[PDB]
Amino acid sequence: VARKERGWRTVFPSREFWHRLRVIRTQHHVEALVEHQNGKVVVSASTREWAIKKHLYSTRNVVACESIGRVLAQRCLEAGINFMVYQPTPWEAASDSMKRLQSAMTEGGVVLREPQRIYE
Amino acid sequence: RRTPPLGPMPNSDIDLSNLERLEKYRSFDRYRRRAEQEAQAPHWWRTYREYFGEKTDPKEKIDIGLPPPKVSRTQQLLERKQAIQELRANVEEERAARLRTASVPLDAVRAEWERTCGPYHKQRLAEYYGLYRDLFH
Amino acid sequence: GSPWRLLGALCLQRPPVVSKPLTPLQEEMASLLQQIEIERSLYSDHELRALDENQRLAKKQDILLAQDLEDMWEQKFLQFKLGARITEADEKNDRTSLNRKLDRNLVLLVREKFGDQDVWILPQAEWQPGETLRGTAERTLATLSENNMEAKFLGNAPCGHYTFKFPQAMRTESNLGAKVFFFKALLLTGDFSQAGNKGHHVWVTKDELGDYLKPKYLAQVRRFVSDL
Amino acid sequence: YKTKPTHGIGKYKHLIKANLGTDYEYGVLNIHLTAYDMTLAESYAQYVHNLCNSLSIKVEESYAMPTKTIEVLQLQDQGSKMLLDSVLTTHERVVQISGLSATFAEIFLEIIQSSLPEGVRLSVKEHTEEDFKGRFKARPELEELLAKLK
Amino acid sequence: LDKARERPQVELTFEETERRALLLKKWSLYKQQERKMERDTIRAMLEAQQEALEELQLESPKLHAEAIKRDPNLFPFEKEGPHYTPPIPNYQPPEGRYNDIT
Amino acid sequence: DSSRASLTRVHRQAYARLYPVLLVKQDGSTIHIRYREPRRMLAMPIDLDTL
RNA sequence: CAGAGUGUAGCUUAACACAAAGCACCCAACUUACACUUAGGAGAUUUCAACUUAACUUGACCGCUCUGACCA
Repeated sequence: VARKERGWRTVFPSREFWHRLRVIRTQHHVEALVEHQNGKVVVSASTREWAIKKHLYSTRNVVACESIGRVLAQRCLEAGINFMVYQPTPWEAASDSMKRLQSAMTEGGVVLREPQRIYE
Repeated sequence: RRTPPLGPMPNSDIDLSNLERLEKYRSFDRYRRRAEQEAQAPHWWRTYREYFGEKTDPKEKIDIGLPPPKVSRTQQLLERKQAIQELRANVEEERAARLRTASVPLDAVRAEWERTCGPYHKQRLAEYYGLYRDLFH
Repeated sequence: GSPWRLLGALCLQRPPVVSKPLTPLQEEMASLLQQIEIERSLYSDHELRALDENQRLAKKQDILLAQDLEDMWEQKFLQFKLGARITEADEKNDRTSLNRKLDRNLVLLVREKFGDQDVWILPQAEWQPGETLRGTAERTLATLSENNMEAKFLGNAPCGHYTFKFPQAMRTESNLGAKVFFFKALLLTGDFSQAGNKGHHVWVTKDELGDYLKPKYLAQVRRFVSDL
Repeated sequence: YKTKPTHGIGKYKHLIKANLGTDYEYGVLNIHLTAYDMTLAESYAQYVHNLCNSLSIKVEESYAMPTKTIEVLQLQDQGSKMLLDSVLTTHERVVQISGLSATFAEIFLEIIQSSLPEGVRLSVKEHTEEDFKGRFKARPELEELLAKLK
Repeated sequence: LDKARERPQVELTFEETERRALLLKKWSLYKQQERKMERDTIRAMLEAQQEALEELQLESPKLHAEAIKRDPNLFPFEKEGPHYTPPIPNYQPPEGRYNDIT
Repeated sequence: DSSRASLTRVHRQAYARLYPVLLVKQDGSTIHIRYREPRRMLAMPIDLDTL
């Protein structure tokens, strides 16, 4: 029943959500964030973290993206958040690493569609 | 009637005499990154975060926690770099990485995180849930 | 005018006429590229002819066969003789003849007697008013003894400099020291005569340039001389 | 708003653009590469383009011209008739650059001639008298030119 | 357009693919090193020419100006690629002629 | 470095197989090219007009 | 050879620690080519010690730039 920040139809991305998943793919590292719409960040999963560096061969490949997705899905399941949104550009959506991240989230149980607001 | 701006113009620093010499964005991702970095900066005009973003007291958030432990960054980095050196030397790990079929131990990574980066993530999550606001005032 | 004397020098350069020997890893590169070409290409007319001949012979009028043509072409190849990359100048380390080190670039050096001691330096010429440094370089090319050369000149700005001072012998108020400016050129064709070979000039590469050059002069020259 | 101090914050076309040869730099230059191996010719052309991008020199455009097919004819053994032997194709790749310093022109020429592969011929010259500039104008550019004219 | 000129596709073995991957990943480093060498050598040549030009400007403004002035002799230039073997000074090929087909 | 881009491949979707062959110029110099036929050694003739 | 100055792979007033970060840069894929995009790679705290986190404060050592010395 919480009101979503509707609008922003002329700009990208839309802000009509409660939780947003953001992926930052840098030259050396890959980060994933789950954050609220008001600005606060809920959970993080970054390749700079040692507990995954010690088992990750390379932080800038499909394996790294898959590991980040699985770890973030587990962290979100433990934190209690289940539903989010994903707003990628078409090219990064077609990118193979991101679709494997989506598969990792789905197998971990995170749903990337939020329930519609109950107005009445 | 014109009134001088109260602050620097957003594009005042960029020269325009040699705009053809200036390198362009040439891509949407670079423009998006620069745009979000700029939006994350304070401004002297009215902005969305002024009306909708939460306001925090200027005083620093007071800490009551246990004092941070000390650790030898040089030794830690040396051990980590030799560990990743042997990990990359392992050909089977490299072959799994190139075939995109390698898997990581979730229990091991979580157990190591609980000792390395667990406290800060838990503090951030509690702050997001607002416990530090309701209790402790 | 000024106590520093002005000399314009020329660095005569001949590029390799043949490509450098291929590194084994680059040979592997070529092998893989050709393998990909074979795997991804369509059948050529020669291979189509060979396949048709093989099928017709298996089932059973072409006098000449594809393999026969290949063998004849191989015989023509073994009959023909190619250019010898290794020459008598290479065998003798003839640092004066042009037919040494066809794989790598060569630089000219000349001998001058300064301070009762022969010094290996580039050809130089004093600068005169009303004449460009490239004009002085052309005059130095003419001053070179019994040489018939044609050199390609690129640009007008200097390619480097070397400054020296007199060793307290000729150091005067009017003549304190000197500076020389270097200009690069490309040799199309030409040669020196046979009258003076050992005592006049030598042609050497960047690696052994330091054997003849002073450390300071070499440090200045290596900034613009390359080994590509 | 115009009266408010934030006037003009929304302007964006002043950041967007609306040849004469100097006495120190060359206006327009053309590098033409001739080769009987089209793959090598285009590879060296793209290498030159990448080097130009690295050296931050403007490239007007890179294109190619139609291939000229020159057949090789040989004289037969013990005869006087000319018979076809092989067919050769001459591929030409042209790169048009602008804004090259005279001081840096020698450096660029030296590096390209040192990196020139086997069997490829380079020709770097002006190509300015034949610049008819007869190109098909796009709609927005032609409309802007018409607005300027009227 | 005919499919008779098409060839059967020979399957690649696992060791072959592994060797391909390793050679590619070392080719990347080899070409990076070559590009680094070219970058540093051109930077060194540019710095040397700049220092020579500034020394010339210090020596004499007039010679500096006439050196920085462009040259009209340049840019008819043509260069031909090196050959695999040196040319044969003694060689008389048979007679021939060329034709153009468009 | 002349060998900067001397080792390349054909960037075409449809083409016929080529072979490593040598072209001999007027002065005898040999250059590596690719030809449809397996003629390893080929030499250009001299022209009647250029006499 | 002496007197001053400097120190993170190319750059950075990056580095509170949880961590040596961002960008450019190199290769392959598309493209005549460029560019975008996708998929891959290489990387750095110059070295010793100081009650100790210490690339960060102090020394010695080491490596560079500038000026005097030497100077064809």
